[PDB]
Amino acid sequence: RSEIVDFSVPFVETGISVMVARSNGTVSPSAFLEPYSPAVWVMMFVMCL
Amino acid sequence: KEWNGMMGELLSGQADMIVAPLTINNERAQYIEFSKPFKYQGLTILVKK
Repeated sequence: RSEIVDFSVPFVETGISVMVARSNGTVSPSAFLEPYSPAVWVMMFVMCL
Repeated sequence: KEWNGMMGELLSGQADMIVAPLTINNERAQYIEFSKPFKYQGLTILVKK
């Protein structure tokens, strides 16, 4: 089209894009059961002993 | 009279091509000729994480 005609400045962008449905409700990972830092758990064990 | 930077170099005659990340806007378009964009972008804010 640009070879036989003369276009202008593109006032809107386009292209071959991809549409993907968003994953509703991200699940907490397996390691989500540890809010305490690793040093936290170790210190608790040592105090218990 | 004052075209500071790489733009002055192209306009004065030192260089006849300005291959670089040069944004397309009205002021430059009035004086020099811009080819079709090779990358579409836009101003954005960068902040520290």
